[PDB]
Amino acid sequence: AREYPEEGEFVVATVKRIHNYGAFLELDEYPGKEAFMHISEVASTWVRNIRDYLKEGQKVVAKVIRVDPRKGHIDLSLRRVTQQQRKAKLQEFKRAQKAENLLKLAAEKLGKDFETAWREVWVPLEEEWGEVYAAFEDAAKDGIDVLKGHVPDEWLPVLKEIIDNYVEVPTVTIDAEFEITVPKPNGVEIIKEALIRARDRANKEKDVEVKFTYLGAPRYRIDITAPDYYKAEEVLESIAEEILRVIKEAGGEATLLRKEK
Repeated sequence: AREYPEEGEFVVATVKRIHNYGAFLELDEYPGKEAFMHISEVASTWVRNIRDYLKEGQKVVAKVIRVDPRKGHIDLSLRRVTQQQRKAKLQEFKRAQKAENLLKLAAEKLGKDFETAWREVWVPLEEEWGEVYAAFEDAAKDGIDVLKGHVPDEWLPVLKEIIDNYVEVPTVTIDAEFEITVPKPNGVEIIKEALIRARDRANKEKDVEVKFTYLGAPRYRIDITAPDYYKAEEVLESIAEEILRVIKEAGGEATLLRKEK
């Protein structure tokens, strides 16, 4: 967005130069702008050798204690940064970090310039959404189309490709419950056996997951998790017969619940 960090941001910076009184670091997320960190901010106790903390090229997440744009001076802090504070950022960095390697990986297949892209997407996105990666992610879930109109039509095709390959495959899920009853001194025994048989059986078709949660005789609810409703609805009907049949053979009556005709 604007040129310099915000009063208070937790930022990431490479240890450019360091000496007696402090360290000059370059903000890895603000092309070129360089900031300063006093020695009185390296630790919560006066330091003996700043060396024991900083080292040339070292990356770090600090807190913009005070800043003046008109001059280009950015004063940084290491003290005020609790473990949470830190990883909180180290995260979003690592995050947008990938969101980058993906956009860059987009200029290579679309055969364009880094800047001539980073200005037509990385910006439209990190503006419409708040985060590029998230947009890429949500594109991977809800479908590439979530980007149409928002970025050039000539992009999408390459993106879908990239996204799908490096990002991850989102999945659907559905609940359903049965009324399974088996009159016999070991009905449970089989019921369980029954579901467990059926379960482990379906669970094998990688990209599927079935889970039987008991919830009070004679109900048991199944939680199918395929990669898309098509699948899911079909995996339930599979576990339909599978159950009904098997408990019937053992003299029971298992039924699903949804018919309503």
